[PDB]
Amino acid sequence: PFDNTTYKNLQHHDYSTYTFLDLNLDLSKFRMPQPSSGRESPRH
Amino acid sequence: VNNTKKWKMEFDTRERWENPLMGWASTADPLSNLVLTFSTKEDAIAFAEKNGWSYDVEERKVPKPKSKSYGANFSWNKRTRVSTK
Repeated sequence: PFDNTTYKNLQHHDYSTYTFLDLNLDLSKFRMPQPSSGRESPRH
Repeated sequence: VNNTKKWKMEFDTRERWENPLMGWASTADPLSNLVLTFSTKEDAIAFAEKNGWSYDVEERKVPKPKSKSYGANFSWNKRTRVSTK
């Protein structure tokens, strides 16, 4: 059934304060190992 | 750096004392304000030797050239990153 009348983006009515950061915490496992500069910080 | 361009001949400082009436800097050195301008070191040395002034010479201290890189402020692995800008 083709519909061009209803706004399908109703999910952002259900976003809380920590939604972005919990999505980041969920995506923390799918990611490649970060590159390293060879030192702990530019002050090390 | 326009005051580093020429050589200067001055003399040793002598005693400046307090005027008893006003507290002014009394001097007895006639050569306390004598500063001579020379283009090269050798002209000043020749003028000192011509007048019988015993002299000491300090060599011209130019700053050595630097290595400046604006991208060095934002390096990947070097300590030369700026922590802020």
